[PDB]
Amino acid sequence: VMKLIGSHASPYTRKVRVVLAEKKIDYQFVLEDVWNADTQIHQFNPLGKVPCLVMDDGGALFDSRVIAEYADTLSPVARLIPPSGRERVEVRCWEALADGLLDAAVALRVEQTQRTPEQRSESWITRQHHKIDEALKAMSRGLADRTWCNGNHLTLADIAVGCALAYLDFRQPQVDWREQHANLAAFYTRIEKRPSFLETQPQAENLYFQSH
Amino acid sequence: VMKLIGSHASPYTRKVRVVLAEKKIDYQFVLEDVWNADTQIHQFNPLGKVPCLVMDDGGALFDSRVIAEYADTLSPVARLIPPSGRERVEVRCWEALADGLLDAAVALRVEQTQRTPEQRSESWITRQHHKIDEALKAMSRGLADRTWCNGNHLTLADIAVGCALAYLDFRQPQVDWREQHANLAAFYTRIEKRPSFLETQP
Ligand SMILES: N[C@@H](CCC(=O)N[C@@H](CS)C(=O)NCC(=O)O)C(=O)O
Ligand SMILES: N[C@@H](CCC(=O)N[C@@H](CS)C(=O)NCC(=O)O)C(=O)O
Repeated sequence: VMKLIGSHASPYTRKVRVVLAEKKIDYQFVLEDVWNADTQIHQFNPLGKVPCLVMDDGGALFDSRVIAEYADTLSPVARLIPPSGRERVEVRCWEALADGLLDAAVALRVEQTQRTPEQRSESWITRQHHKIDEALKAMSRGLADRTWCNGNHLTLADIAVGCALAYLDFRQPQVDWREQHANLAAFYTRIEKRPSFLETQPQAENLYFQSH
Repeated sequence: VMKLIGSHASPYTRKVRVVLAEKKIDYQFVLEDVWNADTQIHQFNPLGKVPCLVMDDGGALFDSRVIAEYADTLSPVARLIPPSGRERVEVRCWEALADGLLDAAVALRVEQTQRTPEQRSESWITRQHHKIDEALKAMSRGLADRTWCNGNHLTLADIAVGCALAYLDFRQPQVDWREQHANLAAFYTRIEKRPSFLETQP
């Protein structure tokens, strides 16, 4: 059984976990804190980042885009990445847009946890918030009046966007993306109820589902 | 004619330019300084980053991985990304490894240019250097005694690795990766002679 190294908070890890659930691929979720000085992540991912997927023979796969792509090939349940042409490139670009929103939001989390108050840069903070604001505008423009980001069914584009919006709710709740973008609010209401999203909420890090 | 927005220094841009040269795809290179406060990059890329490809219809594509993949489908010259199977995943992972080395090296550049001396973190700098060191080790182990990263022909894996090693020469010239990794030194001596690399130096 493959092992996915990650954390409950990590939105790149969540993207992979959602893909694995949609694809009905069995895996073992292995919790790791990459920010701990005693982390073992570099024994598996040379970049020291999560998610990292480890196979039965010890082979390791990264990053989240590579893992998600690989996972779509492992099962016939759903087709999360179109095989070719225009729809595929669109789905890949949507994933990059969502991942870039995540890159900016995660940069903000790093500015909080990895810098002392005296080291923090207001210009860097502004820059990342500008990226989030503009990424949200593009997501709203791209989705328009449609049910899904691309074509007529859930793809990796929707999964990625869903994880990004959820990550804003979790770490950046002051960004009122729902008020700014009605179509994203509606989109998220539709995607958040999927079992794959319900089972992978970052808020599950607080151990709530271990209570009797 | 498609426009590629980027800079000469940007290694993610260079990866795309080498791909476009290898695919013999015609394009116009448009220079932009994304770090400048008055940059216009957000008109085309919501993420405010380069590279960004603007097609004839006005459609914008990003990031470098997406652009490289799209470019491979546009032209029948070379086969940079395998169609399926183990070979494709291997090539995608090689690109991620090289892009991750870039991410760390670019973070080190950003630490110096976007932060004042009082804002810089030595623990963060150490962390990014550790990633570069470990990425180089993984690239050396992955390549072993082979000529190409994957299969027996030029792929996006070779291109991405070449761009990463060259970016270390450019911005981290004190990192003596050749001494530590003879196979990467030999690899780079081969790849830097390709016209695609010769014409895209930072
Ligand atoms: N490009 C990566 C990004 C992964 C990433 O930055 N993950 C964070 C945790 S959410 C991390 O492991 N950072 C640790 C570090 O950079 O040292 C992906 O898409 O998987
Ligand atoms: N994931 C992107 C990274 C691109 C990137 O971060 N490029 C740098 C220039 S080398 C940039 O535009 N940084 C500007 C910013 O983050 O504001 C890719 O692979 O193309």
